[PDB]
Amino acid sequence: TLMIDMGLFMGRSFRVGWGPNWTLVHNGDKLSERLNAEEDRDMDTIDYGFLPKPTSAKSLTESPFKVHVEKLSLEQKTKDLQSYLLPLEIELKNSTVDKSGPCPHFRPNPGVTAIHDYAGWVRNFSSEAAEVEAVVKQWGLTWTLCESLWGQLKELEASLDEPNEYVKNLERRKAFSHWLAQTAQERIEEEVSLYGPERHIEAVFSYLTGGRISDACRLAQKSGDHRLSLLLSQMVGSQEVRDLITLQLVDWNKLQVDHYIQEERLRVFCLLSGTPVWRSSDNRSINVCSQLDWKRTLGIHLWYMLPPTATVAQALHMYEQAFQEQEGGEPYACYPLPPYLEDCGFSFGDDPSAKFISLQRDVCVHLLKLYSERQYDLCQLLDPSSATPDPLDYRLSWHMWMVLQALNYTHLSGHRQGMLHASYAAQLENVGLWEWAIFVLLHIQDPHVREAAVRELLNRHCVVHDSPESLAKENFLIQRLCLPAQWIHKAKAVRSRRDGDKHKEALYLLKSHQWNQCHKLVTRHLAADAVINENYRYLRGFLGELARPEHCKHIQDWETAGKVYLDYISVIEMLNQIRQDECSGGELEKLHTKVMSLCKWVELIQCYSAKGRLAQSEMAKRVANILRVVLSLQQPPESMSDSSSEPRVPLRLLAPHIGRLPMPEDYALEELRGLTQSYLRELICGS
Amino acid sequence: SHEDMIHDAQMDYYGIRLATCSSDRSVKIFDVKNGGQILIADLRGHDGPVWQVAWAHPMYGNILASCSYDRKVIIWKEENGTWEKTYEYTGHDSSVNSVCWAPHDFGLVLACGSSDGAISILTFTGDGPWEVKKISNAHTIGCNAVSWAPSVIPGSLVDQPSSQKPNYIKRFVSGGCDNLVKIWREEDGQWKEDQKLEAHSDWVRDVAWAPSIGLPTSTIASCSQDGRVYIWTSDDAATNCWTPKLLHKFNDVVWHVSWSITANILAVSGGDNKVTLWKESVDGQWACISDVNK
Amino acid sequence: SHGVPLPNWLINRYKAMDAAELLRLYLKYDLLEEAAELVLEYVDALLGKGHQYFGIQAPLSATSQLVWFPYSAIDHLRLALGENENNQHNQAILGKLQRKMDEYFQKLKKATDDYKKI
Amino acid sequence: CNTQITLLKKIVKRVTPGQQKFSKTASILWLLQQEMVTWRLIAALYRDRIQSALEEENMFEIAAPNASEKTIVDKLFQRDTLVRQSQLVVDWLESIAKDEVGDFSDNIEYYAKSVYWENTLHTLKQRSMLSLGSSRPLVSELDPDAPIRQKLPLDDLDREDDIRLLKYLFTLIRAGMTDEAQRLCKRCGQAWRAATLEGWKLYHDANINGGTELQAVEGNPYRCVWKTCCWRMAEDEQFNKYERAIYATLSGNLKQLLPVCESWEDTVWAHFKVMVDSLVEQEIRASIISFNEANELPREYLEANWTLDSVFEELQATDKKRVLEENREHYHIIQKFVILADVDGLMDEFSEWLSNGKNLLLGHLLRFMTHLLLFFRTLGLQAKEEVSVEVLKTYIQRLIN
Amino acid sequence: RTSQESANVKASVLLGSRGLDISHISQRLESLSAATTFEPLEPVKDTDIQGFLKNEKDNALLSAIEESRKRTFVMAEEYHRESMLVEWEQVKQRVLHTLLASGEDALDFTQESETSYISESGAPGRSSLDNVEMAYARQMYMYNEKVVSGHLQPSLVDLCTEAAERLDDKNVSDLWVMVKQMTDVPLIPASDTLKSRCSGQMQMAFVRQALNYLEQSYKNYTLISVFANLQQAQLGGVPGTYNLVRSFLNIRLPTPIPGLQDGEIEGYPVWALIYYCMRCGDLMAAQQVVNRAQHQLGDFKNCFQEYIHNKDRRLSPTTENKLRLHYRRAVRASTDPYKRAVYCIIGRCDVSDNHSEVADKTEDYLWLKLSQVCFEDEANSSPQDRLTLPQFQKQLFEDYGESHFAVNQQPYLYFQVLFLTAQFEAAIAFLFRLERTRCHAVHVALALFELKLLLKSTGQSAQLLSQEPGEPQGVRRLNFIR
Repeated sequence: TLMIDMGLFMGRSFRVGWGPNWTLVHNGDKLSERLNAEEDRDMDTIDYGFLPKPTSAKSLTESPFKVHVEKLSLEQKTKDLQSYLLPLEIELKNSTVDKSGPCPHFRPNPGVTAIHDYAGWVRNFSSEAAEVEAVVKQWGLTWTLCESLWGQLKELEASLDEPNEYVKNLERRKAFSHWLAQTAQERIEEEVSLYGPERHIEAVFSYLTGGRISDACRLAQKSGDHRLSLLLSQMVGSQEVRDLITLQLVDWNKLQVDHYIQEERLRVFCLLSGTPVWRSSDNRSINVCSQLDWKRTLGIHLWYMLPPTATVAQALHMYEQAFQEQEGGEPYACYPLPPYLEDCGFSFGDDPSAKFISLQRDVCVHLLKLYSERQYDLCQLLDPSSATPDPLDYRLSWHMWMVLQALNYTHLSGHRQGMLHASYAAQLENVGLWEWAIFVLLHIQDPHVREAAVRELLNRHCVVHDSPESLAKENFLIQRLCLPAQWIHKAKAVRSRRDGDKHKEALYLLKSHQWNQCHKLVTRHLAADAVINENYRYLRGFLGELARPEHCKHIQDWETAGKVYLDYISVIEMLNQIRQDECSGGELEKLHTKVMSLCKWVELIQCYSAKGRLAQSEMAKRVANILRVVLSLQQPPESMSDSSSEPRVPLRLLAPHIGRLPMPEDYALEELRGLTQSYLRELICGS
Repeated sequence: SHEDMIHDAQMDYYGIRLATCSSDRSVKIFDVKNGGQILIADLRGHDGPVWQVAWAHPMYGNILASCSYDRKVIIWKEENGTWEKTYEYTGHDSSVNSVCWAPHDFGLVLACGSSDGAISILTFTGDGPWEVKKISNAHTIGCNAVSWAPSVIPGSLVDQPSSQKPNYIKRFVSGGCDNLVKIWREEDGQWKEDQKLEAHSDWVRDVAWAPSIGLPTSTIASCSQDGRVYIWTSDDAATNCWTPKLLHKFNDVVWHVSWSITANILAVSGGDNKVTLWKESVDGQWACISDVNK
Repeated sequence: SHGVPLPNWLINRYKAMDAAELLRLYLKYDLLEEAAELVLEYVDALLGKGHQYFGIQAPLSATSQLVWFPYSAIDHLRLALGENENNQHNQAILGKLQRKMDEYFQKLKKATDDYKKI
Repeated sequence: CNTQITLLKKIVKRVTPGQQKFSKTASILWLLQQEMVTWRLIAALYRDRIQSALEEENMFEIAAPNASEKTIVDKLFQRDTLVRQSQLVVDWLESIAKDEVGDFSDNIEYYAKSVYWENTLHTLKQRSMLSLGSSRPLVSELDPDAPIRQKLPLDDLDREDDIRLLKYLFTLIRAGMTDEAQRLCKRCGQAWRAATLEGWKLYHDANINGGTELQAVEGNPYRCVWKTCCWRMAEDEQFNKYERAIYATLSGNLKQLLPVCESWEDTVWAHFKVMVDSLVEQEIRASIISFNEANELPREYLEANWTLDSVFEELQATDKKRVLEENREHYHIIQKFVILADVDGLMDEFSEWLSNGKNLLLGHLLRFMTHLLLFFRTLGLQAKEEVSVEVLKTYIQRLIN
Repeated sequence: RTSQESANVKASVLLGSRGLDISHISQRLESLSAATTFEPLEPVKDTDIQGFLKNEKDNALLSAIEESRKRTFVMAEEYHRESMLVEWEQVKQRVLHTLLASGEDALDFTQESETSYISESGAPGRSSLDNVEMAYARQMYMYNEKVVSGHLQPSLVDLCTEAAERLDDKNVSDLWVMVKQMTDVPLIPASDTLKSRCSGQMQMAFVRQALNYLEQSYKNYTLISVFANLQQAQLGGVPGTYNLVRSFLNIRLPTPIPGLQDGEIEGYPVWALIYYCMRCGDLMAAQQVVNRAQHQLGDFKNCFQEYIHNKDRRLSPTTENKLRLHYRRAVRASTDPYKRAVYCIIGRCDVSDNHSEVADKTEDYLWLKLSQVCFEDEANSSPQDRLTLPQFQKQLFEDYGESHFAVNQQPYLYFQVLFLTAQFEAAIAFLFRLERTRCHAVHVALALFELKLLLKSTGQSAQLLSQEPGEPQGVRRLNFIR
């Protein structure tokens, strides 16, 4: 359209908004205009599902107006449930249920099996379903790396472990080797199709990067490669082997033979000799780095740069100095990157400016820094998005820092910790798995911040409905979640106060026992409803439980109305039943005593509504009717009480109170006439 | 539908009714269900062009307020399926521009600023009076944008159990058209000067409180006409630790900032007919994670 | 719906009531020059002396740096001109009107400058 | 213990900001003031009990109007017990109030403005005074009811300095600080309002002696009907909080007294105020010979019965959670048992205290319950002995620590 | 009295509606503000003379009643004064009678506070320290490695600075920036700060480092402001003292307030340019500015250029005496704060100029103070600039308190003041009072000890802070071992 015009005014135009379920409402154009084809207008659900019901529809002559509303979706959806569910199914046992607060609070309960069940199941699923994702593989990677730095494997649980520092270092290194053995399986499977005896030196490089001497030798023999096979054993021989190679290659240098020998076997030779960078007579820098992983780099460093039986930390230290600046000189090793970033290129050293450009840092390398020195800023450990495309599933890493607290490390800023707690529970509320978002939240120590948050979850998630699925939902909420139904009744009660389901508001107000307000609302509505519709059962139970004296203690004016109408209904039912059988005077006398009394308090009935006074009038007419019936029938047709006596009427006490209320001339006529002949005898026999 | 393009439109707490306000002189309302929607109403009344409304918290129920050019704020409460005009205020010299509800923890009080240079804050008992808290010379020129105190945010409350209720001091923020931003706390029955901020040498347009759930700190995204977006942050105002950082240098007059209902990310209206979706990345920096072409 | 014009008394009453709504009444079925004198009267009342026929108060003011403007409708005008271009006279009218526009704006900036002297 | 109160005040105030280490000290100081007011309460209550026990054999009277109505008044004051202890507990609470007050006189030296609706003044002046007036509606009248009678607006600064002085005097009279009340009236020029203050104070004169000399000239004897008028004004509503509270008070009107009193002290206070009023007017009409229509009140108000049980029954039945939580507070339970002489309830409650142990019952709490039992005995009142010895042994455990 | 401006603005609006440029209207509104309305030679105005005269009559009657009520206010305020004289006479006799009769009119008193000592505790494994302290542990561990090896290692100041930034504690990193800057301006050790302060040459050199330090610090903040407004300052990081100065004027002072002395070069206030030149310390830019503004200054340009070349930062004593004689008698006050301050400092007289610089520019306040502070405390014919500097400092700290410039709740400001005024001991005890700052003060005091500083208190069971005679009174001697 037009946008050229400028000035001090204008703006005071478009904005945007957010809605629940993580959706966004916007006059702005949707996000699915790059997801599907042949699009529509006023699309207000993700994908498809916006129904053709009234909306913002205008013609095209001056430009019409619309609003799209979208719930952002990410990645692909096939069976994404289990990838989240299983880490949480294990965290179930890894957690605790403290009951402090108006619902239980969850405190951590990790140890050494915390990552033993997580990671093992990661593999278990990764084998049971061949449909896992490369990001799943990334998180298994992180699982294994954390396990190696702290967790305890089974190969040293079936073997006694020994406390000598050297034993610890070598055990940490042999576990690292078994790890690399697990890792490089698919790498070997990929480049094995790639290579052959034509590419046999490239296979040599791969086999050296693996330290996979066994199957390397097996290949060389199935191919009859005797000289190479003999070379293979020498790869990790004695230091004298490397003295041999140093002097031998100094000789070849004096011999210039390299010019006649391919640098291919020469890089094999560098690998054997522990020389990462060669400086020829021409000062030709023959470097060893190719196709590798930084994992493979430090593995080579272990096996070959120093004693292969050495520790973790110093080898890491040399590797880090190697791909960092040494004395202002060029890095010479590989700079760690997250997986989706080495997807976009990788480095082998040199030119620290090209490292300065962006080149984040692998999270695995940061873990070693925290495992090496205890005075590490740990800040390099964060954002699991380093080895994954996006930070969508913090499951592994989260479980990891819980295991770290079990290990007495990660003394990090709790604000960042709880912030990421919120991030992961946010992932949960994104996927819409609520019980899960809850308990994942529940492991944090800011109490009514937690309570407010969980109220947010309750409000978003609990909508009053009747369904067996919902019923199972509270089943879960109670059986191990053990969550006081106080909150659920609160939420479904305000839900009902929104929608207008009388049964449900009444039921859940009783269940949560908001005594005062439930009192006031029932008085406002429910009393008249039940009396006029004659459904005494429900509010009978209602007033019965309300009549308990403690309830009387927490509510003002319970005595004024509630137990009063309870008395009405109780008298009604008992007098009905006493005639449903043959009557006994031992309850008829109680009828007279309580009826003539409550006549005295019918006066104090205060109606602040037209319908309230209308129900009051209906009550008055009905009580007059039943009073006539009972005063007629209290002289039973076969067991008369008095012979013929016309007793003096208690109207001398009734009138000063009954005269305090108005009466509808419809039946006030007959009542007032009976009252006329009453006053006639009363005055002919007056004072 | 609406005769003029929409400034603001807000769904409920429950996702099942939408209010949509334009300067098209009236505001229309749909029920929301199944993906379908029926325009349940179009409320008239506003004798000035309309910009903004204000929903209230669910434990109160269903409450809406609205500003217009006519210096009138109209106040709407829903009954039996019918939203209707319940309280209305005027007395203002310039169009009432900013209205925003306070957290239900503080109650049912709306904040009402206009470019008058001064601002009132109006409480509804919910059945009773509209308590007036009017502050004059709130600006030497006028009020542009205002934000409340969100009621509960980390920083000292870890040791405060969930069973008890803490002291609720009232504070808030805003920025005006005197080239200044300011911060207010409530006491003695009135509001006095937390802070004066003079970094945008030009008028500030919109202000964004980071919903600092998980944050001990105090975080602001301030957007002005001058193209500078300041993240103002203080871990402690008593030690006076507010500092500016750049979020983005947009070359347009920088317009609007609004946090998600999920309280996760920020939407920023730019002079590009676009709304940039920024998220403070997990690490340390503000990354425009997406966009919506308006 | 039956193709019928409007009476003068209705015109005058409903003019003093509400303008831009009638403007897009014109938009509904091509009352172009009609909208044009509306615009003329809009800027004229901006200058003062005539707001009453719109039921407005604007004899010319000196206290507001900015007020409400229906420039949305003005660009709607230029858009409809682009739509039904055959009236070079009408677009010349538009141009002269834009000349009045920026005269308005130079007065506006002078007033803003004078206020900022305060 | 007041000197020690001051000692802890000095400590807590000498605490620098940002240290809740002495927040505990301040809280203990608070509990200290609570036990102090408990001292006041019990001491006065049982001195009145002693005076009653001394004077048991001559209660209650009868007479007919023969002289000035102050005869009615002082008869009524002397004759009944229940209203007497009600008066004493009220004196307690408002002695608390005035001790809180102190020198608010000298402190208002710096709250002062003496220009009536100054903003409306100056703006109507400029409307009359300038080329241009204002488009803003205002009263032409200074009347205290000029706006609402005229529905005309008033200025915010005017009305809000008003509300400020409303806090001042509202508090002053919730305390009844009447000298300061006329002080503030004659500060701010609401001599009209100070006049309005006088509609309830009765009338007398005794210049039946000597020369023409002042014995009493106080007010207008139209006061019974005038309170009835205020009663119906309350039924009319439409008030500011302050006027609403003060005159719903002057009427004892329960519903319109609900808004302002929310404290435990305020609600028990109001209980006493309402019941004392209803009683006092009952024997006003009883002593002054009449049974015909001279005032109107609702029937339930007329026929509501009054007792010290109703005090605490109301207090308990308060569905207000502030009062509800205050009710479970120990000092409140203690002092209300002081009023009730509920020895079985007190001994059982002490039993749950000691069941919880002695950590909740600090050494000074134990000493205080000890003095409790001490004055019981010096009154020849005996509590439950195993509970007593349990408390004392725990206390001596403290003492030896 | 909202009048005058509201009239004149719309008057100019109407006059422009009839024509003629703004200069004549400015003159007319000037004369409108001059004396009363309506000319003795009569207006002489433009169209709408009728509305002119209607509002003119209204304002004239306004003015008449203003004159009348102002005279009445003069008499009434005199009566106010005499009335309050009598009223206080009454109140005084009231107090006398109360005291004689054991009554009172109100009184108050309490007692002060004494030292209270608190600490923290540690924990092993799952420990009581922080990640902050663990990062610090790396730094001091590697540092102590070279310390014991006898090798030379970089300053612990920097060591813990790069230790700092990784936490994104940018304010603390900046605090290290100040600390390291003041270390970098070199400080000759004397084996205890008492020896340094007692050595008169050392205090002069310390003043030199302090002035260099504050100049560079202001230049750094100028750089921060310019880069933060880099778009407004119109550079791509482009260097150059002159364009930096011009851009910084474009931001901070493009337009001056009405009421300035001397015109502006192309729109820059000349005195503002000169002052910013001194404050950033760019002597070449100052020379460029003075060479461009030589015409506005005359021989004073040559005098200022000679002063610039004089690194004594003052001219000959005879010239100083003559110029201060001129200033005290004739030049004195004006409507140029910069001119007044320049004359005052060149004469090294008068401490009146303070202006308004609270809460973010009290550092410029301090620069003002130090620049006027002279090298001798002995009262010369200008005793207002010849004062016991330690007493001056202490009254600035405690007696001037901490709330006037609002440093009663800002950590860095008052602390840095104490440090630059060399009160390292009490400054460290100050840092000790905030929980999170103890480790930081530890690193700083260790750096001071490296520089061979710090005070000591005799005893082993004695408390932290002590005062001992022989050392000038008021400087608490911190028990280092405590």
